[PDB]
Amino acid sequence: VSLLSESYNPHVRYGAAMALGICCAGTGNKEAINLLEPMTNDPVNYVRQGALIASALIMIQQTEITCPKVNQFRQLYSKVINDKHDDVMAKFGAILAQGILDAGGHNVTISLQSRTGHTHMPSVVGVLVFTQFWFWFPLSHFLSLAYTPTCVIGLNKDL
Amino acid sequence: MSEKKQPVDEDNWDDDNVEDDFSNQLRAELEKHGYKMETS
Amino acid sequence: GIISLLDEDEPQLKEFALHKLNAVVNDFWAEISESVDKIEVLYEDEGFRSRQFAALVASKVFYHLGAFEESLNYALGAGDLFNVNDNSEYVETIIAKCIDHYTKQCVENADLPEGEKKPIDQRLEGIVNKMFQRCLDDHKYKQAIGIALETRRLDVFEKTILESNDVPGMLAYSLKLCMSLMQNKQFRNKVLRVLVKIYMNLEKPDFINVCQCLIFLDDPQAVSDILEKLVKEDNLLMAYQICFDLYESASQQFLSSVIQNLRT
Amino acid sequence: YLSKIEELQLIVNDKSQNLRRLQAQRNELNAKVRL
Amino acid sequence: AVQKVVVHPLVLLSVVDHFNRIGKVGNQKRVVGVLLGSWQKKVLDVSNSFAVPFDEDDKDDSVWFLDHDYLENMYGMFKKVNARERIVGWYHTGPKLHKNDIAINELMKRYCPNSVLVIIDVKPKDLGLPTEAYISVEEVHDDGTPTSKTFEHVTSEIGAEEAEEVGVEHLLRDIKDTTVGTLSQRITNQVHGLKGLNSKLLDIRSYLEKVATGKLPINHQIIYQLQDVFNLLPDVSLQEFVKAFYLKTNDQMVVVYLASLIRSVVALHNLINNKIANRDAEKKEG
Amino acid sequence: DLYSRYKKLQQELEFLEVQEEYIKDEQKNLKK
Amino acid sequence: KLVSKSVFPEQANNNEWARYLYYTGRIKAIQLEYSEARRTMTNALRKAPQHTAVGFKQTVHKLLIVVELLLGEIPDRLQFRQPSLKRSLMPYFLLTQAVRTGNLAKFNQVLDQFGEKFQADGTYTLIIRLRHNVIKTGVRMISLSYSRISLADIAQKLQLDSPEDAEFIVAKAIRDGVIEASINHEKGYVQSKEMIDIYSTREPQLAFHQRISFCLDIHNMSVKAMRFP
Repeated sequence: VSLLSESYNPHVRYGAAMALGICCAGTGNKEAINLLEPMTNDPVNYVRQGALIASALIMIQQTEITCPKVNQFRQLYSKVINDKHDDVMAKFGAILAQGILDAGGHNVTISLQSRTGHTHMPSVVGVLVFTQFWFWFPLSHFLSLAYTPTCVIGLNKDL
Repeated sequence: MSEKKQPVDEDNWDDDNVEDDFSNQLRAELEKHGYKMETS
Repeated sequence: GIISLLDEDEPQLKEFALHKLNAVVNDFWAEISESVDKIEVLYEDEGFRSRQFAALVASKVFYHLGAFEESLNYALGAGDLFNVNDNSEYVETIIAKCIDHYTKQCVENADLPEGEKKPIDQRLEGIVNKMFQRCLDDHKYKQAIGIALETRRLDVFEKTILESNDVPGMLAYSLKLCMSLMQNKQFRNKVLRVLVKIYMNLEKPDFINVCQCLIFLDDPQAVSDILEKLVKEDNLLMAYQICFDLYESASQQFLSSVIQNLRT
Repeated sequence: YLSKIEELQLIVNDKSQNLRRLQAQRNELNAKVRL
Repeated sequence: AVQKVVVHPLVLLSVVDHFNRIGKVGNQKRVVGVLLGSWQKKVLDVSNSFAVPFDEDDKDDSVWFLDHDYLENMYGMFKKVNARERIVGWYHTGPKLHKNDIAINELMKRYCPNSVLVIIDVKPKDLGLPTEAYISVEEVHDDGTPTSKTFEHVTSEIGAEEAEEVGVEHLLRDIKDTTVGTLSQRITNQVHGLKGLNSKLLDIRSYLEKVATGKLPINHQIIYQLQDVFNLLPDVSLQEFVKAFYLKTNDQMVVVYLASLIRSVVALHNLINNKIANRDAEKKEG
Repeated sequence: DLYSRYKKLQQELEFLEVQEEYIKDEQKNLKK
Repeated sequence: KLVSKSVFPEQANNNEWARYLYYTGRIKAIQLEYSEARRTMTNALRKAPQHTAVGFKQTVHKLLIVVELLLGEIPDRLQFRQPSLKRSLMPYFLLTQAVRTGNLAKFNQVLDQFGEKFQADGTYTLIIRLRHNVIKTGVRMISLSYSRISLADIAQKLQLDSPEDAEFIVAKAIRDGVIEASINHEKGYVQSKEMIDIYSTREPQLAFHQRISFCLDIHNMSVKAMRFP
């Protein structure tokens, strides 16, 4: 998909950034961040929020000790919302990149392929219908079933 | 094997040898080998 | 000119030329290579009782000439002394290619439904059930499950899950790892249904196997049966894996089917 | 020792990483010539 | 004396949406219409036209409907937008003809020096040409009968006039200008070899069916006359073009000498700087 | 480790077969 | 190698392939071959790497052109001659001197004089066909010269003393295919021809298929040469 970053067009620059997102979500990849950093360095605004939203999808589930670019982007997205004269198609999903950045407050995560061995298909439904929410605003609202707790519960008796 | 003082250092061939075999010879010499006939 | 010393049509002078063959064949690899048709005459003649040796030095000079399918054909004609050797250059390579032909044969016939196969010729299977015994008696059944991978056939596979002493857990990660290299649904469900039963054939009942075949073989009737075991054996504390992986990782349609079949 | 042979012999065939390295380089080249 | 016209597919797209009219107004299958245009020369251009509400009885096929509410006042509109773009002829679909067509031509030959009938194509799958012209002809016979008027095959084409590709070549969205020598030649090989020799199979339909069931135009006046042109070179075993083989030495002379010397120059082209930039890229990498 | 030692390099063989096929197509577009 | 011809690597060492093709050049040379032998003498000769090892090309090239000594069409290697090789090519300079001279007492006099160095050569297939090479050089030269010579002209000039063995020379020259020389058959006395107005136009561009198909071979050697970095 790094070779797919060579695309001439903003739908495959942008959708390639989406491929970084939904492909490498819970991974601890720094090279994906290394790809997205020129993807927010691009005169197309919504591929810059391709880097905002997709980098929010790499910054799920993980902390600063996982990769040092977490807090860089935590302050950097508010930093680019400080620039008033950006596109609000660029900072369209910036607050959304904060919400994906703190989905749970890193308490929950994605389940595209559960630890059980089998996938978790309504999460897959949420992420795949989630995509083109310009075309339909409730596609943004559909990311309900895509989150599982990263917690520990010692149940012997149910109360 | 170049281990010595040295690392500072048929067309017309077989015919350059026969042509260097008759070096002062009479290969042609017309007015000589041709008109020794009627001189006597 | 060691083959022109064979105008006598009795095999007893071919024995003395063969006598020369076990000595100076490497110096005569030129010389033997024109003899090939007469070696063919040695293989076509059934009265030539050393035709096993004709296929031996046939596959030696074809091994040198780089014929390997014909080194396979006369590797088969070589007889029984073929497989028993432990040579590190010739015989382990031509049984590597012979058993390469066996495993591509078992892939080809594994793709060939209801027989009509190329038969096991009469000199196969020797180092299969010999070096396989070296690997059984190595007590490292990763090779022994290796052949079972290589055949796509649940005959040596069933014997290597009814196999001898080792952890049953060898199969267990392989439960995932056969899922790793799985190509078809054709024997995915077969291995997937026979390992959960070889664990039932094993004395200790496994719980991760039905945790896996509920989400890969999705049988709502076997989990009704071992759910009647969970009513029977009564321990809900060991029952967490199938009950709440059943709630966790099963499909909603399969949740409807499994609540249909499970209340019975 | 049986199939301990062919996988390093497939690592021989990782010249496609090198020939397709030149092709990937070339993709970047003419792709950014286009850009 | 008409070789070709210039065809704007604009009002052909009006034949497309009138082809959308006839699929939803009812029984009228064929799209028939009236062709506007201006005679400038043997070459002509068609810039506009109009498609007629027309009906045609299958019994007594010569029943026309060219309404003059639909003709005259619409010619006042079409005259009112432009004095230039007046009538030139008319059109209908189907490949062959219509028992009424000739009469439909003569309704508007009072309007034009040469009202042309250009039989059009709504569903192109053809082996030959697109829409093609038919001029006013009086060829009759060597007989001395009353004058024949059926309008004969007078060649035309689809000409392209002016810029107009701000729409069109933006709407290509697929096609490439091939630098010929890049398979376009074998496309022409399939179309002239295949699409020429199945027309040859139409010519064995001619010269077999006319032998079979063909009456008076079996050998009217052009069959033997163009069996001459067939007798350019039809000969038996191998046709023995003995002049053409050392004449072909004079031919392949040129192509192999140019390919020989010139492709050795191409050997300099590829080979030399291929090596230079090659080993610069190779050992200058270290 | 001959269980999956044999298999896994083929998974990383198919894909570069596909782009090995495909770079000619993209260069063919860059001619256009 | 006549049955197990699998002698073709990538030829990486680029001297191994050179002297190797020289060695099988000596092989096909000593079997029986002129043309293929001398052209891999030529190909291995032009693949001789440098002058960075003295003598190892010099003695091996003393052995290289021996089949060309057996052609009859050979020039004398004095620019190849190292002066350190000169004292060792003292038979050999004089050997090719005996080649181009048509003398017979010289032909057996050089062999007589340096049969020991010819044992150091150890390739006495030279002498079994070298007298044959004398008569083929004479018939090649004179048959190349004159259209209708008589066999008595060439014969009792080259000391043949009879017409019928000259007819055998013409017979085996036709059999070896040098000239289309017939005989005005009464008692000998060749009637014959040269061969010009033979052809010159299509026949070269027939060869240009191999020139330039050979060129496109080298073209794709440059494309695969471009595959390296």
